[PDB]
Amino acid sequence: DQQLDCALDLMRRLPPQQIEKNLSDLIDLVPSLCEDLLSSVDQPLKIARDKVVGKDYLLCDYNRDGDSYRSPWSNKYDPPLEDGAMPSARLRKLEVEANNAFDQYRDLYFEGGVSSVYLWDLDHGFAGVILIKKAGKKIKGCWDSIHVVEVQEKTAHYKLTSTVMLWLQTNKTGSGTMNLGGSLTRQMEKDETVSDSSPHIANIGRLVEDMENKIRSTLNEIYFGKTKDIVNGLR
Amino acid sequence: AHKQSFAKPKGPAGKRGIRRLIR
Amino acid sequence: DRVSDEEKVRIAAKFITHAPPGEFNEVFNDVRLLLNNDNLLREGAAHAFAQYNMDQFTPVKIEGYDDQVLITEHGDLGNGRFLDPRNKISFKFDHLRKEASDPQPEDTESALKQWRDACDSALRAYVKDHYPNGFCTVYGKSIDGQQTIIACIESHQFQPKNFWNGRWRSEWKFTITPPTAQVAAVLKIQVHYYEDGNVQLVSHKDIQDSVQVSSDVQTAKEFIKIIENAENEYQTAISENYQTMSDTTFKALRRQLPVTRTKIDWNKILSY
Repeated sequence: DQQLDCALDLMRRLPPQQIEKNLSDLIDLVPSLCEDLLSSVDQPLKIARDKVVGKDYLLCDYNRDGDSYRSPWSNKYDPPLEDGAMPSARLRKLEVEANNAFDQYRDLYFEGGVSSVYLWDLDHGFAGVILIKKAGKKIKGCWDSIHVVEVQEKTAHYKLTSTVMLWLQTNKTGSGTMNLGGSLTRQMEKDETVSDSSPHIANIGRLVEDMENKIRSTLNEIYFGKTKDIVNGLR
Repeated sequence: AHKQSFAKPKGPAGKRGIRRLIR
Repeated sequence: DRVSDEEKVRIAAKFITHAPPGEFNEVFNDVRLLLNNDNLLREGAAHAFAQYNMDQFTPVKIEGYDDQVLITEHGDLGNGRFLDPRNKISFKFDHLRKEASDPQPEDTESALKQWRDACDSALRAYVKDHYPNGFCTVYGKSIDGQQTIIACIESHQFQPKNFWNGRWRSEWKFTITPPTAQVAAVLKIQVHYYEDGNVQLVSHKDIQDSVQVSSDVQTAKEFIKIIENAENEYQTAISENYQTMSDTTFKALRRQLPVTRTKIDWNKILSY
């Protein structure tokens, strides 16, 4: 609808440093946009503590049932729920393997931070989300990844929709306060062999790795190339 | 790799509740 | 169930005052279609359109006068009129169309006017030399009994066809307490690039200085030298900080590659 397109255009122009308040203000203004707007625009990631297993995990709509959220470690909801939504047994095994795989992925590329993977069944395959958050007094920063993958088993076809939110801020004598904030979304597609050679997690991992490397380079070019050249064109 | 062009998959089936922001 | 008119206006004003430079019309149009109440938007949020133009140092051409004058809080004469202190006129300003009309003579004579004129003359040359298409406006006012010179500079580049816009603003306040003058300034940069996603740079720097005061012409020369040195330094520091941010903070958030300097062996990952 037109109001949704206007909301999405506003989110393209309002300061990305305030994504959460922007969305909240839009939903206050036009409450009927809430569902479609929140499914179209990812929000900054939030961290919770799994006190059962002793591990941090990331929150999103995909691991939410009512007002509880499911830990990928304990596979339990917080606050506990009677019969919350849970992956099938087959997918839970894949989900455990994927969280361990992406912990290693995250360590190797991010050298810290937190990651969570949630999977769910679809009629002809399954889908999943891969979440990664890394944070940085006078030098701060935050990287948030949200990767949504759709898998259609036939061989398998993978569809990946990836959002990265990146912001950096410095406060220094020479340059004063410098703040760079932004959000970028990309998509890619791929058919793959599925075997002990390239199981689903390896196929998904390569897809996510390729996407993040590509997005990182684009962010590098825009943040530290394009806006720098614009600044110098102003004076 | 390209700009948004196709739909995201549906979320987990049988989920209860509306989408909301986390604070 | 309905959103109160007060809240619709408050939220519209919030979006308007946070529009990127050069994108007022796009943000106004989005808001108009979300409100579906044109008279409420136009009357209720009128203060927000004026605040945006004054915050942004919006330059406007007055028919029949060289160059452009800046819309700022220092020029706000109330009732929708603004002061052009160089040409000694007031004018009506339409905050939605950003158009000036109805210029009228304004008596601006004062004991400070010679100083405002000397600073204005020196600043005009400075801006023409240092900016591609910059504009400036210099005010002279008594603020809590103290003679004050306020120098405002604006420079923007709008390229919506290539999906980016940027603006530089600086504001320099000289409180003259002879034989000295105290200097307080803020420099600001805003850039929006939105070809791919939505990226924005927002930067500002505060400046405090002192200066010896002599004659009006020689003091203006010193005021502009302070401006020139500080703005040159700020700009160079910005460009240098881009490299440093990438070398430190950016790499600390996510590496280009693992320490192996190759992409990941996923079979190695899964076999562990």
